[PDB]
Amino acid sequence: DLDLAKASATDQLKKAKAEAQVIIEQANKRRSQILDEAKAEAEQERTKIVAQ
Amino acid sequence: AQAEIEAERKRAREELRKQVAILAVAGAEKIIERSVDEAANSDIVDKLVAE
Repeated sequence: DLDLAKASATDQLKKAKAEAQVIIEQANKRRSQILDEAKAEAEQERTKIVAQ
Repeated sequence: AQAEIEAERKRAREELRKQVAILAVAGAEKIIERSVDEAANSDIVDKLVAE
């Protein structure tokens, strides 16, 4: 059980780290989405302002 | 976007100014051609021969 506790500690560490990685890649994606929305709003704003 | 609109405003203003420049100077040319007198040509030449 001592070596099983060793393996448990290591597996728990790596599971927590791979669980954090999905939170991060999620933030990166949200970012990529919201910046695209901002760029598109800016583009349409330019179109209307220049047409005026 | 506003900077680009300012650039186009510059363009249009300069173009209008250049058209009025051409026509204004052509009108000045025709005026000087029709309205002239020997007492003025002699004055111009007498200003030239000064130097």
